[PDB]
Amino acid sequence: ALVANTSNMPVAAREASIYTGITLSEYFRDMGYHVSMMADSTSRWAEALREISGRLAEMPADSGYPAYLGARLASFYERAGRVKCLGNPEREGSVSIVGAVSPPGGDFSDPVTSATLGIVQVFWGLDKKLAQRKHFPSVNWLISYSKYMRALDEYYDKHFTEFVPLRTKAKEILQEEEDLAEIVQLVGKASLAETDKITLEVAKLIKDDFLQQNGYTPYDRFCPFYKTVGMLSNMISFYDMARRAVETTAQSDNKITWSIIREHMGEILYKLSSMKFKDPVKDGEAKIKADYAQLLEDMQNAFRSLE
Amino acid sequence: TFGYVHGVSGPVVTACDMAGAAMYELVRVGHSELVGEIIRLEGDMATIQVYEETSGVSVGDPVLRTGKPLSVELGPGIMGAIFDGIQRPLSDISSQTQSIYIPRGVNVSALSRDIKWEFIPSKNLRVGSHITGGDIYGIVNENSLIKHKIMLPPRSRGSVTYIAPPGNYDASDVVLELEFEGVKEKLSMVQVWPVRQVRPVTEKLPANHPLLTGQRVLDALFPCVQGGTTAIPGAFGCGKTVISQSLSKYSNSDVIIYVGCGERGNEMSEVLRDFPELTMEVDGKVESIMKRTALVANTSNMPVAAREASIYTGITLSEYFRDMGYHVSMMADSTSRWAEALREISGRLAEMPADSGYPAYLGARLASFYERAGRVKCLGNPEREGSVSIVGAVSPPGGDFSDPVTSATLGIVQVFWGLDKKLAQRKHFPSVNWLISYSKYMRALDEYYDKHFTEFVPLRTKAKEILQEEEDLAEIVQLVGKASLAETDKITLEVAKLIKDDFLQQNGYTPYDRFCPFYKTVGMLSNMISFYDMARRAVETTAQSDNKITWSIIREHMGEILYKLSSMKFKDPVKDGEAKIKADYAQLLEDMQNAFRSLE
Amino acid sequence: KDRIEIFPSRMAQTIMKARLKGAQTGRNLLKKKSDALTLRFRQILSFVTLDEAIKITNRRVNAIEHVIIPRIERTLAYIITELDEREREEFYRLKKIQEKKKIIKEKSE
Amino acid sequence: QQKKIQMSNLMNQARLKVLRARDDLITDLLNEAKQRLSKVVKDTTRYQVLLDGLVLQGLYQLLEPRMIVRCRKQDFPLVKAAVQKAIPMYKIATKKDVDVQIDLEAYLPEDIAGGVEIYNGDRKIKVSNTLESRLDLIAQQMMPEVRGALFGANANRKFLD
Amino acid sequence: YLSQPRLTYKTVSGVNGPLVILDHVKFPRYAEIVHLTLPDGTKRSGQVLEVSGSKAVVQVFEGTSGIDAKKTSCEFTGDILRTPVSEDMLGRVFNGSGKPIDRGPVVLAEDFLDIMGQPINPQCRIYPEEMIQTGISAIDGMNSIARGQKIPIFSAAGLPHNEIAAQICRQAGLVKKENFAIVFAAMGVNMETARFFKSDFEENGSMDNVCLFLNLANDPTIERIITPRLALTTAEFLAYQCEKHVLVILTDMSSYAEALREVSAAREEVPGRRGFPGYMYTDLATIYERAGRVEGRNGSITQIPILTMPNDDITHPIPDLTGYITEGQIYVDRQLHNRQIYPPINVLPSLSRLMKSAIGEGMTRKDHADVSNQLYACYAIGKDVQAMKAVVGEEALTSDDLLYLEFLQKFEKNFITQGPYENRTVYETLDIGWQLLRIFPKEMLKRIPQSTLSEFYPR
Amino acid sequence: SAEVEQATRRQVQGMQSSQQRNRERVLTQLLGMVCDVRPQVHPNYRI
Repeated sequence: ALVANTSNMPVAAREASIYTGITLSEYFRDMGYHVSMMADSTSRWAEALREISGRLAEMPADSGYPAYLGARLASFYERAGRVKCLGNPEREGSVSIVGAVSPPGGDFSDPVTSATLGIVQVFWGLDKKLAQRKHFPSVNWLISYSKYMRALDEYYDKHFTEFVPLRTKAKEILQEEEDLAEIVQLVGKASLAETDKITLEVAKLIKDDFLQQNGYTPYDRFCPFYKTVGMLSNMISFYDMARRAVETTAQSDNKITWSIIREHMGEILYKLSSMKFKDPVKDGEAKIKADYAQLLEDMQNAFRSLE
Repeated sequence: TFGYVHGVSGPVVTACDMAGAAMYELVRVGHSELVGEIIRLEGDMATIQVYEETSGVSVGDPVLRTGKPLSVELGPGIMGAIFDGIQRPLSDISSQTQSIYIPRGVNVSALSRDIKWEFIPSKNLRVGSHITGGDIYGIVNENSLIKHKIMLPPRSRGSVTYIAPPGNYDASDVVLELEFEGVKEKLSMVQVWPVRQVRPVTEKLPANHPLLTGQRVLDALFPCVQGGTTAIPGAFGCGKTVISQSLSKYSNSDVIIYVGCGERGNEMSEVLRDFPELTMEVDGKVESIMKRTALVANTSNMPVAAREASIYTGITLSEYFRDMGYHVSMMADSTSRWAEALREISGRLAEMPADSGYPAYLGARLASFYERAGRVKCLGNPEREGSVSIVGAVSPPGGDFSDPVTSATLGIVQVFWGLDKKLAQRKHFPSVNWLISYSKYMRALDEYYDKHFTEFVPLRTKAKEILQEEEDLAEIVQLVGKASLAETDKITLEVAKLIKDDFLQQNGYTPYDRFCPFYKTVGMLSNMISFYDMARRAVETTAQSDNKITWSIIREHMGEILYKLSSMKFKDPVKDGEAKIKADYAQLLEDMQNAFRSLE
Repeated sequence: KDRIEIFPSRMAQTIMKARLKGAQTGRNLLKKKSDALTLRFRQILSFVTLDEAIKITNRRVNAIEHVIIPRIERTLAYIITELDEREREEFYRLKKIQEKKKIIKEKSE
Repeated sequence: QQKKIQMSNLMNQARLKVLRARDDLITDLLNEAKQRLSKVVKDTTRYQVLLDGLVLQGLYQLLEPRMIVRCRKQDFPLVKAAVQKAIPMYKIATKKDVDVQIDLEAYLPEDIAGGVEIYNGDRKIKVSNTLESRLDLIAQQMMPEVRGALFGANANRKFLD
Repeated sequence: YLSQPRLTYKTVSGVNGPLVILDHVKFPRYAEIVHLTLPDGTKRSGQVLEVSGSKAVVQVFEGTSGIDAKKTSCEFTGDILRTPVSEDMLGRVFNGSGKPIDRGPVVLAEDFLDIMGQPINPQCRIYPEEMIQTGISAIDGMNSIARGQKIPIFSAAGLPHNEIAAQICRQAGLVKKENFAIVFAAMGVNMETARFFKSDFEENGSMDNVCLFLNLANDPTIERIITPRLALTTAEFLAYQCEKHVLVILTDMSSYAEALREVSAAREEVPGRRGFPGYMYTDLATIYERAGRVEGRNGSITQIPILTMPNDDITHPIPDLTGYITEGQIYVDRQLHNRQIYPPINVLPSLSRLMKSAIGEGMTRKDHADVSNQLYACYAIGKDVQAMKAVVGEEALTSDDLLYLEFLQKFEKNFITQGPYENRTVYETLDIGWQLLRIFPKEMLKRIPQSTLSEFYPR
Repeated sequence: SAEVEQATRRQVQGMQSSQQRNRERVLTQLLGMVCDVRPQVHPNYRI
């Protein structure tokens, strides 16, 4: 059940739209349902507050916004969470809120961006340069954060046990790539360690064949979590085995390098890059998991025969 | 003399029935007697800026009008005391209350009235004689160091009708009575002077007498003069303690005033803890520095009026002793802290901001601050003279020099003792940058130096030339390694090092190097420069062909001379008298010239 | 020329600070490349290729130091000044608004 | 691991349990004081003295040209005397002629131990000058001394400044 | 005590946003606390911000919705906001207004203090001496906190500044070569984090020595302003009157600063630099400087303000005005966080100006100062060598460079990386330092005197 | 867990015993303070 309010509607309704939406959200929250509330824009709400603050001739703060902008946003954002409902039935519901801050730029001095960041636990910032490169979804992966890590660790360890350590390693690889990227732009890969060459290539494998997806295709309109972790599990396993091979044979006779690995098991990189296409629902869950297990067995045999 | 509070809008209190009040007068608002000032006036109502918290002030509270504007109370007991920025004795507040807090609305007289001071009249004045402003009619014996001279307050004169006999008087008694045109004025030992008013002098004189600090660097190369104004950067790693202690302990000034403006609590504690523990030899006895010092303490959480007023309270205390014929040296711990306090007040008054957010008049206030320093001819018939020097520090946010406060200060002060942190990291003290530092009194002091020392001026000129060339050669050395380098340049590089090591560097934690008398400073430099010239001549006059002198030959040949030159700093003035040290330096000069002579 | 000619804004201020940090890192990394080449060059003293590599690297380092960064710093200082000028005119208008409100209130009494 | 958490919860709740018990002692003491004050208002001469004081203090705090005194119906004879006395004393102290009336149509709930409420002429300003309100006001303001008297001084408190 | 019956007014001149304008109020005070009763029986609190004659202007703590100009009554207390303080309140959890939210009783007061207090007389301020170890090696062996200094933690938004703050509360204490308490105040905290602090403190047994104040993001913005004053008001009682050492942690001062701007707007004050009040400087000093040692008493207060840097710019007035009046900084970085290092504290840009006095024989261990200086140089060099390696390669490095790379990798993995539940005392932190320093031969440890090396280096 | 409840009961009993020792004295003083009205005119009254 959506609430429709366009930019040509009166400023008072533009302000009240958010309050109407969250009121309906809490109403169903108290039924024991899990409610997910999506906002189109909170900058338009803040704009309504600036317009009314001016009309009322009250003293403004930064960039014309009311000094209490933060209080209004906190009031909205704090009306959410998993709760134990009132009433005899002991039911428990939840409201999730997904806000939306329209970016005048990447400068978080923006009064609305700044006030939102001080409240929200998860921030999915969208990078301008990735959007310009048509890399979708466009997520910075360096300025974003989620403060629910420790809260979900219990869930992940109970059901999967593998996700938490894959998550840690994936973040290490992406950050290491950014620092290596700064040097490559300067020296042109003239001098790289073999481990650094692997990090750059696996990080690209991740950027192109894991973090990139076309959400209008049957295969990537929705990727179920078991598959998301499945994909990462294989890519990280590859990373560790590729890193072990070059460092284990380093300072010896039969030194293994990336050029040897890429030529030796090129079909493995093709298979890894093909995981996005397994097409869930059209294909079965049991088969997709089995297929990913096969990739793991093929990789292990590829490195065993290389060494 | 009372009005009533009409309303409170925060730190601003509106009074009614207060028609008889002047702008920038003083009021004590409410039953706690909160300190504030009147800024805007309209009709019989006044707008009061209250320095302290206004919580609890009611409509209808009394307001006591005090006729004097913000003023400093001047009289016996000023020495050895620590004051708030608006002249509140902190050593009495903490001792009369047994508290650790400054009470809200605390009202402790600046000078205690329970001390019976030893007062001796001048014995030259008689009843019926004529006295004018600035005249001295008696002296109070405070301590062994500073005599506290009682002057007739400025802007007062007349015929003397009573002179107190010698005896023990407190600050509430009557010492002198005078009548002018039938109007009798009864004066005690304490005078009050508005802090924003400049105390008059007979004439403002040029500053010609050096400020004889104990450091070889910040003296030989970058002189300060009594009555002059300088600036010192204040950064954590700059080692500013060396100047503060050296200036307060061994200076040839009579009275030291240390002014805090609004620093970190722990920084104010460090100053308050260090100062009482400093001593100096005077008449052969070791005396506490606090017997000839006064200190104003202001932390960052003090009322903004005090933090802004602190700088003017300090200089008013300085001028008070200036008028006694003393040489006063005042240090403002951070003029950036003051500028911050000033900007806060401008903000509270909703004034239009100017450069980097500071008030439009920032420069005018700083200019009028430093203009109050200088050597003067005092008021009063005694025809005495004195001076005030300012060695205020600057600490702009970020360490940049673009901040209007540091930029304006540098355009006002005539000496800049630029300090550095890199030197401190290298353990080289005092931490003087050398290339940035300058002094614009070098011409003013040329008369003194010519009259008393003669050779000092060409020596300091050559010394700066050697140091600058050492910097200029840095690029050549980096690209060469002293291989494809002239022997004359090797002399410059290695001698410049000698200067940096065994002259400009000074170790204040050693008993022999605590204070370097000027005659020793010029002695040390004379021999080093004389060596420089001899080495340059030894190479240049023999550099034609066949048989030439090189630095390798000089260094190996007369290594004992280079050692003796380095050893010169160890001549302890406490044990080796002026004649002995000069005699030893003369012997090095002769031995040095003969060492080169043996090469020709 | 003298400035990058980016219109004064908080966004431009942020970009210039990031651009300056990048330029400073490049200066230091190329300086280290030059120092490494200089040590090897002096140790040998495939020789002329080092003399050209040093001159080419030092020329790029010198340009960053003498052309590109000064220009970024001038741009950043320009932006900072212009931003304070915009802040002032906002203060002025707000002050007059507060005074006009006070005047209106007095008339109503 | 879980044993440590259990120990933390037991000790933290045990601390709250004893603190709540101490708060019950204060609550019971205040309730007993109210019963003891109820015994006082059952008097006549002593209660009239309380009313004389309460009316005067109310009038002096309100300082309005017209006032209405509201009381419990059964206390009207005593309040009438209190107002008749309060008026000439008020006028001398304040030099202001105030018309003080007693409300004969509305009365305070009979369950209030005693005391009065004072209203201005338009009944827009009221003084909470009943006995129960005064007791609660004083009991809280003096509470730091109640704590020490009943449970002992704080052995770790060395400076009272 | 006053013993004066309270006046309740039903005369209301008007209501304007958070403000209620009253009329005919007798001798009103500024900062007076009043209580409102709405027609629905709902009670609200507020504070008088302006008193212009009989026209008292009160800001309501809660929302002003539902308030009319005909029936709403305003009860005046006749006094200002004074906080009931006691020793017993340590181990309790309060909201911004000072009310318990832990199902315990209201505080049974030993005294009442004005929460604004007074400045500490500088003549009786004692320079900081001994150390208070935090349990976090990155800030015990590198930039320790002296017993009396005020050193802030600057972080960007999204970094784990709250997890470190909680860890400090669980682990912090005296060196122990019973008289230590922590007062923790969170301003503008969201519900999920507020739960984190409350539950994490209770579960790990630390609560016995913690006084916790939670001001939630959706709580009144004025209450957020007194919250840090109530925390310090308690700290001053505990520290100076009860002869004990109090660590005060003020979390999210940036959220305080935003609440302060809101109050300024309520007064119709013209905003200053970047929208903040012209008096923001003295307001922060008013809070921060209520700390340190005092002559003649054995108690002390330290502070660790924690501040989010808007747009990660240290130039912003909030971290700039804070740092300008504090003694050094801890500085939490982002690169270390993205590399999955916890704690993500960068030792090169951090500084503790009082460390020189905090550490040394008789306070921690003889070798403390020497180990810190050598580790700092080794890390700075390792970073410098790492930058070189990225350009010249591994084969172009000499043995000394490789030792610095080994130190760099093991320094971050062993010394800085800790985990949230491992408590490393000052002596264990130094021992870990030596384990890293013994990577190098004695001759490369140029900043450690030979006497120190001979005593500690071997074994 | 028994040791925690055992100590709690002892602490409550102690508080109950302590407050009894002077319960009547504290109550007596409180009744005296409330009974003594001490009327006063506001200190800022000026007529």
